[PDB]
Amino acid sequence: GSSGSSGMSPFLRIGLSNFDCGSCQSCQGEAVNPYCAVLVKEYVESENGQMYIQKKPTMYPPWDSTFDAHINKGRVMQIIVKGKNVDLISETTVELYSLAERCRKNNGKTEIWLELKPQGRMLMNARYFLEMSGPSSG
Repeated sequence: GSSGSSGMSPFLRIGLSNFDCGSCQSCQGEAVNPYCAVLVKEYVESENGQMYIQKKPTMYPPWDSTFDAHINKGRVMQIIVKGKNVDLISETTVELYSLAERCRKNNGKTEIWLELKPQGRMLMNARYFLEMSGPSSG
């Protein structure tokens, strides 16, 4: 209702749920305990051109839950599904900066369906939020 731009860094709250890895066999009852890796890079350009360095280490968000994300500028997010007896299940590209904008377009939060390749798919619900006090890039 009441907007305001005093000087706070807004953060994004993305939540992943209903992950489908294309079931093939339904004759077993074990827990692989898989986990997705959320890589966070930064936007930077050198004399060579444009590049992306992973300042933040690998992240491990919960399952079927929502996690908080830091917003700076041209930030990106990489979701890679990992597990056991496997080297790579799938991957997908996502924007941390642009996403923050898409949400607003939906008068709050926007619903996007990620497309993991070569196989796999999930729902990405990013919500808009505002902080009270955060760091400042000088």
